Amino acid sequence: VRDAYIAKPHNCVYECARNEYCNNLCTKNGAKSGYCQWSGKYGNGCWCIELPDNVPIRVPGKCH
Ligand SMILES: [Cl-]
Repeated sequence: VRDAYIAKPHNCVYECARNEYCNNLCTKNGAKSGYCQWSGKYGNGCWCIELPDNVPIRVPGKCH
């Protein structure tokens, strides 16, 4: 497991406005939970706590 921004295709974060939406998105994807980060490494986007290692996360580079 790891803590990170889960990615929607293709290498883009999931933009957000509330913690509840991210918590729902993160746990649907196997996380322990999640919240909206407005000023993290990629800026705005859902951040997930203890996401399974196989689920796609945002990595350096481009979002298509
Ligand atoms: Cl890791």
